Amino acid sequence: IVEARKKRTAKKNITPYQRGIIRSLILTLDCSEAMLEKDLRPNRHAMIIQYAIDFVHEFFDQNPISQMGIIIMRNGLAQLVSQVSGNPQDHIDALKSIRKQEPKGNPSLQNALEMARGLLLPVPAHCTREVLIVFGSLSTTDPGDIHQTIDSLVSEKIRVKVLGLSAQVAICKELCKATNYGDESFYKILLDETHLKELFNEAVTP
Amino acid sequence: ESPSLLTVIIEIAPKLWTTFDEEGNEKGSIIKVLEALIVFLNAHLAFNSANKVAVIAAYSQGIKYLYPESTSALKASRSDLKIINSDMYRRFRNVDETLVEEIYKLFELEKKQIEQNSQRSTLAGAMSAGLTYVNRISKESVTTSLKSRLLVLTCGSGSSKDEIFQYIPIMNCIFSATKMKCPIDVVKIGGSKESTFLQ
Amino acid sequence: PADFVPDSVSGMFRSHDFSYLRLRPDHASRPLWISPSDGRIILESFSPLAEQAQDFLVTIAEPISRPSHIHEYKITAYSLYAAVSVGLETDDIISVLDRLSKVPVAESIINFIKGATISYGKVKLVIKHNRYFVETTQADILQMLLNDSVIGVHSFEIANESVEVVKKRCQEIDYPVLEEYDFRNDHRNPDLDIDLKPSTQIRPYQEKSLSKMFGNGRARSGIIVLPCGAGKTLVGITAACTIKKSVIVLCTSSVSVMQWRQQFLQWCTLQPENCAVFTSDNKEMFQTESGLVVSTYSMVANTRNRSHDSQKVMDFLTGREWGFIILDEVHVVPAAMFRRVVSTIAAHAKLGLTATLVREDDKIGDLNFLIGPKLYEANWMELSQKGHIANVQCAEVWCPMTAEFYQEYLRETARKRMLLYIMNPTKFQACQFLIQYHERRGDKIIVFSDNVYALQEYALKMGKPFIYGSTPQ
Amino acid sequence: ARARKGALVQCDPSIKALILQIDAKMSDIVLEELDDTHLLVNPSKVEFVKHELNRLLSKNIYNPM
Amino acid sequence: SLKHSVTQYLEEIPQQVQNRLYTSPATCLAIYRILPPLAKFFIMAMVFNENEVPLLDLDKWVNSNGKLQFQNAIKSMKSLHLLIPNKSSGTLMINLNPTFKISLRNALTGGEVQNSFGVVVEENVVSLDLLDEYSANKWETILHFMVGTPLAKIPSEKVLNLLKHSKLMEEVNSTGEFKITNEGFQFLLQEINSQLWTLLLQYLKMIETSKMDLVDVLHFIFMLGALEVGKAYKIDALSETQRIMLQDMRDYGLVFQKHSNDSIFYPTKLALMLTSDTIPDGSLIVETNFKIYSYSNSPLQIAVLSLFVHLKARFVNMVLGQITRESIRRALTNGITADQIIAYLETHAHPQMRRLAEEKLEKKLELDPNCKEPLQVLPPTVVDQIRLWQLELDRVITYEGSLYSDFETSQEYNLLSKYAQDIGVLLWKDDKKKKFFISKEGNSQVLDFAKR
Amino acid sequence: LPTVCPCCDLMLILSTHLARSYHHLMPLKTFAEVPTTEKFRSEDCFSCQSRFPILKNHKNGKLLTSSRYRCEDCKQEFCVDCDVFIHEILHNCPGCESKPV
Ligand SMILES: [Zn+2]
Ligand SMILES: [Zn+2]
Repeated sequence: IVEARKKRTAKKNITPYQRGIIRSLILTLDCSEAMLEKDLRPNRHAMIIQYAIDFVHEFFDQNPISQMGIIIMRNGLAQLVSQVSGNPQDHIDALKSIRKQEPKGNPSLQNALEMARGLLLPVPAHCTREVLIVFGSLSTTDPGDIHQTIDSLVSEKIRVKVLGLSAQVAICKELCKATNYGDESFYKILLDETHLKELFNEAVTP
Repeated sequence: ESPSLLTVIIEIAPKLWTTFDEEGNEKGSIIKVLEALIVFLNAHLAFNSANKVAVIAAYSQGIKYLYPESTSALKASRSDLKIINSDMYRRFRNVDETLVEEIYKLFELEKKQIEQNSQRSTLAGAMSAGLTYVNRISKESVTTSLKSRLLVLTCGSGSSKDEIFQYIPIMNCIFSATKMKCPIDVVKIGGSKESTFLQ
Repeated sequence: PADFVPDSVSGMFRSHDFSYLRLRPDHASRPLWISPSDGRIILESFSPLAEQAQDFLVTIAEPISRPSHIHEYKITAYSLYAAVSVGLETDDIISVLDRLSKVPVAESIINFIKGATISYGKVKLVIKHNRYFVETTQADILQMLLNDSVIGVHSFEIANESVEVVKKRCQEIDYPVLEEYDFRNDHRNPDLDIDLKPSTQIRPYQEKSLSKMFGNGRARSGIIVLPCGAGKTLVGITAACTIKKSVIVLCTSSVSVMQWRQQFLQWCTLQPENCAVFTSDNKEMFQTESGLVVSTYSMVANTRNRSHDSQKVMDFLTGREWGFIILDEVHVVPAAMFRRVVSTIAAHAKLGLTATLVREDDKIGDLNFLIGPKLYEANWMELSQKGHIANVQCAEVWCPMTAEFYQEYLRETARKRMLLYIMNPTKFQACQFLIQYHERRGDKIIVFSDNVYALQEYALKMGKPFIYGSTPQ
Repeated sequence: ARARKGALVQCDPSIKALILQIDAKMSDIVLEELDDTHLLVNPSKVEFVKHELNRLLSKNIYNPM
Repeated sequence: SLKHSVTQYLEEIPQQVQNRLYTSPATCLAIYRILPPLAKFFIMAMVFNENEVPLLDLDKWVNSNGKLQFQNAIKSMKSLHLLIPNKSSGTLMINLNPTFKISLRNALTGGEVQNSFGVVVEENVVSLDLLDEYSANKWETILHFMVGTPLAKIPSEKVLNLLKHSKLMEEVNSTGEFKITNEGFQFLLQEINSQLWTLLLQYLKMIETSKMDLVDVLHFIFMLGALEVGKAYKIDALSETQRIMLQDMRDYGLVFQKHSNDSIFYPTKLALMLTSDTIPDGSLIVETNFKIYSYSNSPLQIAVLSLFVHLKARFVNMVLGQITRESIRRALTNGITADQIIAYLETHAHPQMRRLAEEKLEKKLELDPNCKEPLQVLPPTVVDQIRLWQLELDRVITYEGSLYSDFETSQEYNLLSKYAQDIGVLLWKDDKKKKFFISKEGNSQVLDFAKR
Repeated sequence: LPTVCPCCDLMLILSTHLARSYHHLMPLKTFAEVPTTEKFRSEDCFSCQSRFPILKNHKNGKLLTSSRYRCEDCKQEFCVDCDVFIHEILHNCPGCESKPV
């Protein structure tokens, strides 16, 4: 019960903070060679797809008005697998289709960020622009300067939250800090299986 | 096949039922709805051997669990009043006697606290309490696969209009019941044909 | 018993109802069940604190069986002898067994522990200048032996051929003989600079077996059994490198002698000038003060009129006090004069390496008298699940005998019946189908048959090569 | 179109070959042979045949002590 | 299983006896609890309105996804004679049984129930200390008698005749011992509620004498299901037939009595378990060396395991045993099939064996996902060995009958063989050998065919 | 639903779709652990009337770390099951609605 009280103490920070209800979430899922690592049962890529399916279900259960698109990073390219729409069934079918294919390649954060920037451009001003990047690898290869992309995302009020799989990547931390107005808490790294479940369940809140 | 839990949220208010008695030709409709509820609970307990019954009353000054009794009250008790005949089935008899005893106690409390008129209906809080009890019976999991069902016996009687403060708690109860797959049946006794929130 | 009321369901138990042992309140953590009838120990592997008891049982007990869930061990005298030798005192074993068992340790089991553990290390066999001396630290133990008196601080010389009789007689008495070689403190025998090459890695089960052999810092004569291909030869090399004395190795075949010489010159830093082979072609011995000699059981134990060179080499082997003997395939040691190779060679430490420690006669139980106690059992499922040995799918194909073949099977003598049940055509069809199926899978297949005529007939019918005794080399 | 008192038995050719030696040993075991799988055992000894069959096949079964 | 057996027994009850059975409200309530949920829903919606309800209206209740189940419910109400059909105005009108409806309404609302639920005498004892112990004592006594273990106390001759005249538990007087049948080991398999039900329906099958009335037995069984444990009830409401069969279950263990022919009787836990239900003891570990480590301390599980396991040692927790060839031969000589033994070993399997089988199947699916395999909780080697011992028991099967041969014409042989095939008694025929064989029961038919 | 209208580019939502996100706008304050020495209002729970147990963690624990969770407005007592159920599935305190405001 002392550990339970420490758990209860962390819940004492209750504030009626204003949150963006209407959201336009872009889920970026890694599909690289590092997705073939078997530290996560049974492989990394299948678990991320299944938990993304569960995340889509929970997000559309709790945020119905919010729209969502799915982008993967594969072979150095950003592949948009489901357009930004309010129907969760299309995203579920897209994730089920991606589950069959084998991940490969060296991921490109800049290509995914540019594709999401193109996707979030017709989003209205009242609808918040958020990107969720499930980054599995530790290094990324970009065709250009990623700092210009970060500055453009900051100028377009797009907030990026990155869940990393292996370690704390500096460019992801810098991107989260720049997009979240200096908040370094939006870069999250798991510890075990249930921590990944908790981190996926944390992102459904606005 | 699978036993279920019937949680009854009855809205007994002395102001609400008096308006229904004045509008109707008959008087004392509380007794009629109570005995109909008692026969319905005996019917539900006859459906399966392992089903359970919860009854919660929402009165003017708050809510109170009619059945089962409070564990402090159960430990304190037992004056077997003769409201219900003792020759019936004991499983029905215990539930009926407990229910009518708690009706007696709650109406004595209402008679004692009749001087204060409350403008805050407690039906939504009673539904929330019933949902907590339903989760407890599911969470407790003493019995495999208990299912569940809320039944709200409310009365409008053409006096209580639509209550805008109830909107968010009723919606939250809807989402909670959808999460736990608990159907909510509603019986409304009164002249108001349309009740938008309960519909 | 403990005044336990007998239930009607205990009728068919032949005094094996152990319900009088009161169950402990904290039993669920304890993974053992001690049977007072025979000292048999029942271990649950799936519980916590199982391996911390499994090492204790494999040090103090002999495993009867090791299935997946429930393991069955035997508390025996020889296991307790190795238990006390590696430094486990008597009270520690009783305290740990009391702490790690659900049922209480019965007084019969405790008395067995005291009886087998005490009176150990009293009588010792030592070798001084190629002469066997039995030695005891207490005086009256010499005077209580008046039956098997083979006499020829407190010690008397026994004959070299009579050492086995002394070991049997002292095992019958409550004073078992201690056979340990203190090679660290032994200076009469000249040392060897033999040591393992740094590039050679040793697997953990081999390390565990050698820790059973060299637990107390003194080499203990005994038997090690490992699966074929698990590296028993490397265990022999490492034991020779640990003792660092003159080594004699006995094998069953000349090709085994060649393989042992190759393994010695490969895994350890032994020069070929320190290695000698006693075979028919090669009879030159090493000229140094210490070294390795490898030979066969048959030539060493040859009672026939051997050649002059072989007689000179045998005189060299007998007149030299050896510090270590490695008996490969020790299951053939209990034979008639393969038994005598421990008598004709004065060796301080005797390690018997085998894979098949069974014989159809009871003389396989004589190796504790010949070599020493069974030091280590390899768990073949534990090695198979770690990839050290193959995961074999053992099977037994039932081939029905045909009508005309089975009629002749019953009207015949057993010697002809043996030939007749081999050559049933359904076995031909089954063998042909299995050969075809496993050849399509791309498998190297060996078909074993002890009958030479059946081997030739199957090979001629199926168009495959056959190898038997009369085939040229 | 005549009637006898016998019992028809189903067996594999191995057991068929086994019970003919029972006929060669004891006369009143089988009356006549029908097929390679159907035999006609006298019903007064069938259980006795059973009582020897497991005894006859006991030599093919290894029983640990 | 359980509901099907009592449903089929109530089908065999005649309609007038069935309507006479609906007098007591407790019987009607206990019968109503057996019905399917759609049938129970239709009955409960149909009791409180006195007017008859059309069948087409009941058809509109059910959605298209459960319509077939609706028919099944109707079939149950077409089997138990609760719904009376009527042909009126071109419609198949449905009316409720009046006695059943009145008794169910009296059970629900309360009123005239003619003491069908008994009267509480307010004097009581501890259920777990005495009532659970007495019922378990009698049940363990009869079960230890029927499994064949020696007992210092044997049950009375009322249940010995019950076991003798039943299909299970055959008895022989030439030796002096009792032989368990296949149905006996079947009875040891399922849970105790349907065991009690099978026993009670067999007792109902035996009762034909004028000493005992069938409707009173059914009423008493259903009110015993209605009675609650921990409170005694008075004997005065029962008849003398009900009194002697109350003494019969006092011997059997469904009811407790302080003394013989007492004024009160105590219901047991088996009375409430008669209606519906609600590592463990007897959990076992099977290894490749046929060693059984059965975590059992109750003598019942040890006794039923001794039927096919050569027991070696007994601890407080398990019984160290081994599945030997001789023990399985003992089990098969009692008619206990190998499938029953394998099912028993599956149902009592340890959770650790289940975890190992789950891990093996998880390694299998990630290796060969093209095919799916059943969860073999116990090793397949011992299953194959059990089935092999079953096969070596039945290497020969002996059919006794008559063989007809010595036909001078093939047409007569063909006519007799096709007649024997038409009457379904032929087992083998051959025109080349001119022989055809018939069974023992089919001899006389061919005899009167040939003689006439 | 909820989707944009394909014929006039208008959002089409229900009342429940707006209702699903109200609980973020007025989240409940977390319930406070009751003191051990403080006199408890009810021996059982309020939301589900579960009896709070003897709660003797050790031999002389008495009612230490009592499972009642006092609300900040209605001061009602909730067990740990009710506390985690309101933190996960419900989003409204029954005691705050039973109060006759
Ligand atoms: Zn609660
Ligand atoms: Zn509150």
